[PDB]
Amino acid sequence: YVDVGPDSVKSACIEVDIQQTFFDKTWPRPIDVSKADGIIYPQGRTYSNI
Amino acid sequence: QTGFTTTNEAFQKVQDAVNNNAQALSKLASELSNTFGAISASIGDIIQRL
Amino acid sequence: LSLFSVNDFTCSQISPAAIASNCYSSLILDYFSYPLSMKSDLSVSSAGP
Amino acid sequence: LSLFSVNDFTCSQISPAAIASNCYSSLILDYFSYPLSMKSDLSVSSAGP
Amino acid sequence: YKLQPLTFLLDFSVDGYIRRAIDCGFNDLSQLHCSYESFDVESGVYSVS
Amino acid sequence: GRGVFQNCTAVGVRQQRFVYDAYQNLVGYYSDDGNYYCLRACVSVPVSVIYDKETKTHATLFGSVACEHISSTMSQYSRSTRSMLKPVGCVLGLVNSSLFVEDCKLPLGQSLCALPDTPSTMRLAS
Amino acid sequence: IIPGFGGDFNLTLLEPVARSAIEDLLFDKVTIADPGYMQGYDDCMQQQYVAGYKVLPPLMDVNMEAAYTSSLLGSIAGVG
Repeated sequence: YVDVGPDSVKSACIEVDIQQTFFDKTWPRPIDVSKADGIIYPQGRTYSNI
Repeated sequence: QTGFTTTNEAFQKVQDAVNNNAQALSKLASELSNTFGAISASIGDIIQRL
Repeated sequence: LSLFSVNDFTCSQISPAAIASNCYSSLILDYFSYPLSMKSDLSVSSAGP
Repeated sequence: LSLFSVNDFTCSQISPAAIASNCYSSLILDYFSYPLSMKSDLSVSSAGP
Repeated sequence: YKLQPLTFLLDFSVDGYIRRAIDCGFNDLSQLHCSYESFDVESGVYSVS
Repeated sequence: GRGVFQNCTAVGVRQQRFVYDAYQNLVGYYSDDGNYYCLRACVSVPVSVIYDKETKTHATLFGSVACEHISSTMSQYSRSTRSMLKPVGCVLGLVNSSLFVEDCKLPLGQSLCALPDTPSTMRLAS
Repeated sequence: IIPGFGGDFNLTLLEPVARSAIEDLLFDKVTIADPGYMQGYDDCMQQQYVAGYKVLPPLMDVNMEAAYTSSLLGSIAGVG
């Protein structure tokens, strides 16, 4: 049910070069509960100062 | 007269008595209610949902 | 309900009358083909597989 | 189960999956000829002749 | 970061945003905060499971 | 749910239309879509039966204050004796019993409040 | 009760006239959990107790209670 964009027409796909070592950079960012990182709001209701 | 705060153990005992009556009365009844209700837990949805 | 005659109506955890007039967060509807022979087999929970 | 095709399989007070794969101290089984037309009589809740 | 079913003590401000939260399983202190339902608990020695 | 709305300061994220307070009971914030309006729980008046067996006279009592707002045989209050109901100086309640309370009277009597004392002859001793 | 009680024995328990200052201080210092006497229902309409339990009145006025303390304060010297 594809719509809007025409598909199945392309001469070729671009060549891709993969280097894992360059991508291997360490920048740790741990979840913090105090900062409420990645915490979904309760879908049921909003709350006051409680 | 100057010291009637946390330093005075007897004053803390008066606060404990006031806290005990309130927790045993308003807090206990409200928390116990809603706990035993599977659905609405207050009106009970007698005609609303049952 | 008027549009389709209901061969079997069973409502669980909700009143049959209540579903028509209750106000709630979202409505979920499902449709599938069911045999009359397996109408008895179909249940919210059943010993039968 | 493979030897005889089963018209119905019902387990009471035990899961069908559990009856196939559970540890039981003793197994007692009864085999007899029972007509398909009369299946209502053999029910613990019912009191058929 | 993967999501796991967890019980979290949640602090809601007057604005209603969740400024602070407690994991409740990360360490003994988080479990103590959940027990009293308060971010700050009285100083003392508390038994843990 | 029964609710009373009065102007209050806006609170909550506004993503959800309902604010709750640690219970199934609802604060009912923003009851009006246009402006924030805090909801109120159902409000009722308690009734206490003051009865003397020998006198065979019965009286009606209310809690904390009844003089300022509540009135006798009020339409708003549905249940009194569950059939029919049953004007005095403000005290612990608007007693149906009248006569009022004299400043000085015998201390001994039926228990009631800090100052009101219940006699038999309906009377309200102090 | 006399404003001068002791010879340089400054006594602050004097009642200002009932509600002695030391008694007032402890009541103020302790949380005012229940200001709902004499105004409970109006307060219920301004911000009768939830559903069921209804707090009953003390049965002694803080003035009569102060009068009992006043009698004790006067009696101190005579029994002494």
